[PDB]
Amino acid sequence: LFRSLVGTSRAIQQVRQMMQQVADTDASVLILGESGTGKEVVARNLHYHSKRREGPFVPVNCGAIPAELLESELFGHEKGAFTGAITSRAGRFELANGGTLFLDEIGDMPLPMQVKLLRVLQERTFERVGSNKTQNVDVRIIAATNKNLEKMIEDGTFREDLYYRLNVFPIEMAPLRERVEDIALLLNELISRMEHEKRGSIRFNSAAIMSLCRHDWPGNVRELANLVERLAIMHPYGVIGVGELPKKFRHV
Ligand SMILES: Nc1ncnc2c1ncn2[C@@H]1O[C@H](COP(=O)(O)OP(=O)(O)OP(O)(O)=S)[C@@H](O)[C@H]1O
Ligand SMILES: [Mg+2]
Repeated sequence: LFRSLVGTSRAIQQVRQMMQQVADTDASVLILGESGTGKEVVARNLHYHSKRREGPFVPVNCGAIPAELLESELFGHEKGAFTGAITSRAGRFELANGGTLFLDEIGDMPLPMQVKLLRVLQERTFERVGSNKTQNVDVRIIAATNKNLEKMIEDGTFREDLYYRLNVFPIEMAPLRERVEDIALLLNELISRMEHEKRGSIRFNSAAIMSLCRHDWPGNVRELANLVERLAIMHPYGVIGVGELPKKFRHV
C-alpha cells in the first residue's frame, strides 16, 4: 500500500501535519526535494488517505518517456493517429480517472505537455491523440520535483501559468543532512523492512551511527537504504562498527 514517514525532526513532523491537511482535499500537491527524500512516499500516503484512496495510483515518469510518444503516453490514442498505431491506448490520464496521477519530476515535462497539463487542471478535459472526442477526466494531481521551478520559469523552460496552478499546496522534503537526528530511526525502519522480507539483518553500534550522522548523503534516504542492504550482505547478522563502514562513510 504505502509506508510511513519515519522521523522526529521538526521538518518531518511538519510534513506529516501538512499531509493530513491536504490529503482528503482535492488540491494539487507539489512535493519538492532532492532525490531519495521520500517524495513518492509522501505522494502514496496522500493518495491512500484521500477521497480517492480506493482509486488507482498512476505514476508518470516525466524524465523517461520519449517526447515522440509522450503526448500519446499521457492522453492515449485512437488507432490511425500515427504510424504503427495498431493497438490503442488509454493514456496515463484516462487510466488514472477517479484516482491520483503522480507526475514524478514535473521539471522534466516538455513545454508542449505543460500546456496540455494546464488544460486538465483548468478545463478537466483532454483530447486523445488525433481525436476530437473531448473526454472529461477526473484525477487528482500530485507532482514532484528536485528542480528549481521558479528559476525554470525565468529560463523559460517552465510555464508560470502551470506553476501557479500546480503549486497550490507545496510540501518541501528536507535533505537527510538537515535531519540527521532521524538517521537512527530511519536505520531501524530500513533494517526492520529487511528482516520482514527475509533479506538479512544487521545493527549499527553508536560509533557507526555517529559517523553516518556526519555523512552528506547526496543520495539521501535511498543511499542510506543502499548502504544498509550492502552491509547486510557483507556482514550478515553482524554488528556494524566504524571499521565495517566503507571509507567514504567514515567521519571521525
Ligand atoms: N521518512 C521516511 N521514512 C521511511 N522511509 C522513507 C522515508 N523517506 C524515504 N523513505 C524510503 O526511502 C526510499 C526512497 O524514497 P522515495 O520516496 O522513493 O524518494 P523520492 O523523493 O521520490 O526520490 P526519487 O525522485 O524517486 S529518486 C524508499 O524506499 C522510501 O520508502
Ligand atoms: Mg520516485
